[PDB]
Amino acid sequence: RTLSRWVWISLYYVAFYVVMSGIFALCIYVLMRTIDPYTPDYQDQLKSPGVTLRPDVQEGSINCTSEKYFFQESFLAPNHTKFSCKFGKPCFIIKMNRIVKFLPGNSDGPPLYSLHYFPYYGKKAQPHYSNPKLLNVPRNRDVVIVCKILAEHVSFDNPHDPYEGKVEFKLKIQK
Amino acid sequence: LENMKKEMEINDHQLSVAELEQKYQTSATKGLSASLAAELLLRDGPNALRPPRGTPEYVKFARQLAGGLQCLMWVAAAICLIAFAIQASEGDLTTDDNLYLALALIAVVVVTGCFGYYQEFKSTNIIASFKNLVPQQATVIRDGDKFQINADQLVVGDLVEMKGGDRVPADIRILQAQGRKVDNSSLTGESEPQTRSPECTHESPLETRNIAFFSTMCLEGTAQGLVVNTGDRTIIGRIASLASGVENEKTPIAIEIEHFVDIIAGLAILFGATFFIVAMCIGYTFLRAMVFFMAIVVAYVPEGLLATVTVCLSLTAKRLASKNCVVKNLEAVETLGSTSVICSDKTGTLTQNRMTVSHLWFDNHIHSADTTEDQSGQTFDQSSETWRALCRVLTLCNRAAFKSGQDAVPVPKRIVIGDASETALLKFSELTLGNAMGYRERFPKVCEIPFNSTNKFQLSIHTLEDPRDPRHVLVMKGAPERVLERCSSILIKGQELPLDEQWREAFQTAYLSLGGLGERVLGFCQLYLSEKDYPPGYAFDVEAMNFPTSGLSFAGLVSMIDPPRATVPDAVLKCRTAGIRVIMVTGDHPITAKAIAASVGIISEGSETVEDIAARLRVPVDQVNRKDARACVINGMQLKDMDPSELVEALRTHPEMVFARTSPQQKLVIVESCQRLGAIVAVTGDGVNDSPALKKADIGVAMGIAGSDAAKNAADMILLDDNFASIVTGVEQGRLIFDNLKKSIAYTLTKNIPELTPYLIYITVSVPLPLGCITILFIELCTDIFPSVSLAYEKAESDIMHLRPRNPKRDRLVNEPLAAYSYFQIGAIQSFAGFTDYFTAMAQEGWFPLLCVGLRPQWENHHLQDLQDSYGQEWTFGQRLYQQYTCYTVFFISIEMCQIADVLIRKTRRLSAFQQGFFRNRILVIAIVFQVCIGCFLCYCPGMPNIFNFMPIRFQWWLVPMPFGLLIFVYDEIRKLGVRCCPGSWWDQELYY
Repeated sequence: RTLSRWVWISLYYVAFYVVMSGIFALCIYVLMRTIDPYTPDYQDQLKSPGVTLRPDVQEGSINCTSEKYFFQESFLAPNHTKFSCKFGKPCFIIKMNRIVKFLPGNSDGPPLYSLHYFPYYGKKAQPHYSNPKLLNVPRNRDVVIVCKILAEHVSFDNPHDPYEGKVEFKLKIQK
Repeated sequence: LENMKKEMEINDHQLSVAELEQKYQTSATKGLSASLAAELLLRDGPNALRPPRGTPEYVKFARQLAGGLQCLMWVAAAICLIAFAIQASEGDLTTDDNLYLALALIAVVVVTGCFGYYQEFKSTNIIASFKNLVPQQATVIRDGDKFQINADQLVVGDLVEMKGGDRVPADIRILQAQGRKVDNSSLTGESEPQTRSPECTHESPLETRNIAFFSTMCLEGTAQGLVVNTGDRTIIGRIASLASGVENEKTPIAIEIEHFVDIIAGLAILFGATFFIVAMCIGYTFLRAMVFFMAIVVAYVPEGLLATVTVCLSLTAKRLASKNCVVKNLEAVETLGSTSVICSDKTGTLTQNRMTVSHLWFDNHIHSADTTEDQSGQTFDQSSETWRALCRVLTLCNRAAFKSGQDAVPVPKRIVIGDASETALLKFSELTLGNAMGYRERFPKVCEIPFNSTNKFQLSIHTLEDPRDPRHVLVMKGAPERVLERCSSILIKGQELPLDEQWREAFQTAYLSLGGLGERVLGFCQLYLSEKDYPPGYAFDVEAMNFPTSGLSFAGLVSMIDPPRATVPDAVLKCRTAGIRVIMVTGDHPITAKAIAASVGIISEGSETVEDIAARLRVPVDQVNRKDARACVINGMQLKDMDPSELVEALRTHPEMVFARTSPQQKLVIVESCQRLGAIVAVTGDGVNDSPALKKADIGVAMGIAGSDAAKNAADMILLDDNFASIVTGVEQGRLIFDNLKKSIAYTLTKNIPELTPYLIYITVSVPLPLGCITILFIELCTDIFPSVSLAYEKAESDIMHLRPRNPKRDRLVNEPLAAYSYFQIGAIQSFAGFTDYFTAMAQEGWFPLLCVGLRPQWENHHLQDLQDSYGQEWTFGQRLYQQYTCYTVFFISIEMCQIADVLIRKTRRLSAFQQGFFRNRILVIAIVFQVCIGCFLCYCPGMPNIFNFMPIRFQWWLVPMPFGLLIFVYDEIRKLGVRCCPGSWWDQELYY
């Protein structure tokens, strides 16, 4: 219990926690310098793409057609922005998780992707890039529908990420 | 309850016999009537001891699960359980989290409990070896016919009869005897038989001939005396009731730990509730805010800790077991390092318990033999004519004999049938002279007149070996003044010469001096019987004197004494240096007690009591000032009379004290007096006399071999070895550890911070949880454990024996400056080292730190498969979770890396790593390697991603915390330096443990 010195304890922590937060910033700011503005050092986590859907739980650009991969160039700053392509029983839009320089490959239950988009350039390199109907005659029941994507580049992980390249959801239109 | 017993007893011994009879309502001759005996039992109730009340219920086990600490883990386990229950409001994950944790907790209570209990389950047992000393029947006279009855029946009033070889059944007034001698070691701690007689010898009842006491055994003779006192009334059974049912109480180490849980519960709770109120500002209701309070338990409570302290204690204890120092209790390992005062029993503790010769006066010169066991002194004189002729009488005029049992053991050490005095002489002559049997052989013993009490001298006539003489030699010994009256000449050197008046004093002179020593003195003379009066054949007539008794040749004087084990005087002086006070406490008489005190160094050379001063100074006793007399010696007879506030003052007043001729209660009183003082006392004792004391001491040490069963049961420790030295080792074994324990606390606690901060940042920042509850258990349970325990090997930064005893209240084991250091400074460096690794793994993945803030609700949201990273890529639930799980693993590693620095730093408080050597501790270096290898396992080895959610790391990931570990090493290294050398001021008085 300092009945003076607190003072000697105050000037202390202010220029030593100080010193310690100015070393810690020191190392963050070194680490941040060794990373690309345009691409991440390890893509591995993202390795196989997952599938996700909109089901909440364009001009500029270039007219395209269903075709082969459209390489844009290197992932670099000195061409401006890399030009992207264009495009009562609910509607579910599926989309393939972006991942930078990945080229997807392709060249009875109850009643109930075009290559030209890839590679995806990554947000710096392409701001307004856009990535790429159960009319059913059964109402009044809860259906389960699993939608999934196929390819050589796409893997599933039944045990883990059930999202990994697939969905699982439970519509229901009661009318 | 316990007080009355403390006072001495009050007696009837010079009441007359009839009078006693009329008190008790009993008949001297005929004794109690059977009728009256029975009625007197129901009134008094048996002559037996009350079943050692305090019957520790085997259920004790459960004393271990509780304590205070185990209580912080039980509270904590139960808090985890309540939170799981509170969860139960939904759909929750705690199926791996909260219920696992609260289980890990109680399981750590239980386990640590069982370890402690086990180890402890080895020592108890006192009242068991105390009533391994009880007669059985007895022979009372009732109606006027006698009859051995069950002891328990005896009452006050009845006539009892004891002969050689019995136990006094109860306290008794001696009405009739003779030659009856008794053994009263139980009271005095002194075995030499005492004479009983029907007249009161003295005022003190402990002193009179006429009372015989229970817990004593009648040595020889025969006698009858009226039961004054039965059961727990007897002098002794009071001493009995006054022990066993004694209450053990907390140790210091145990106290320092409960203080520690006090500072720990003081932060855990104050952050835990503060995490409530902050939470609540933010936008969490009673629901969530409460959750975090209790959530904040685990980070705070080192699970870690109880098991480290025990292993550390356990480990130290098996270094001491190797020292031939056994330790019954784990807590005992420290204690030692607090003992202020030691109350030591003399006989059989400080001393070997034995007897021997001292010196001889012959040739007009005083002679100093060697009294030591393994005979370390010098041979005093072998040359003289006088000496042999002395040696001759000592061996011949002597009825003693060594036991077969023996040729193996040395001569001092072997048992001898005979009286103490004559065994002394036999051993003396055995050791300097050669075999005695040889001599006795040689000079066959024709006729001898045994040592009468009358004559007060024993003589023998031997046929002289010299074949050329085989004439007759007369040898005698006995009271020095009785020998002299007995002589006309003196053998001074070789020849005789006329016991002038000058040598009548010189003698006179040696006699008085050797007396003073407190030594027993004998006189020796012999005579070459004139051949022409006693023919080769001649009868002598041990009957009546047909041979000469007077005008003999005075040979010389012999005395004796008693010394103490070997290590003791040294063992004593270390202690004092230790700055402990040593206090002798003996049943034994005052001359002896003081001479030993002087030998061992309890009393230091020309220290002085007031009666020594009065001598030199030629002056009375008053005009001495008591103050001057540092030392004291207080005879029990005087102790009785004083109030306990006169005891306390003696106790302040003198630095070297000797209480002699103390009774067991008195030994008890002293120890209590010392404790009123608030000092930690160790009683060291061997006998049944020392029982209460020992029972009373903070720590009661008993000599293993010599020690009565009774002291051993009474005692906490036992010196198997009898080795008094071990007591110093015992006192040291309770310092180093103390300091090294703080290092391991600092070490463990530090890690707590890198463990807490992620959770808080989680709730505050809204970022994905950086570190998980399972991750935490690997650090506390696993990785931290070797290195924590690792500290116990650390050595002394300074010569520890040099500093004073710690003031218990002032200098706690865990103080603010440790917390500050651990939490405020070091820790905090560790946290950042942790968080760094978190940003690096996420950043690498695509999630830059800026984008991390406020994410948790989307990131935890199980339904968005869609989560967009900084780059724009969408991640499923599971995929972004693997990433966060990888962070959890990295953070876990960060800490270990940082813990390497914390380990090195924590190896020394003041000293740099350079002077110390962080190097010579091999156990610590093993902890660094057996903690990394653990981390790497949790990370690498398959199965680990599903079971403990630990994911594999890239090589890069290891090195994230490395700037952080280095900075810690350095930061502390600089701090100490700067401590070392402003020792008075500021760094030292905030950070110095």
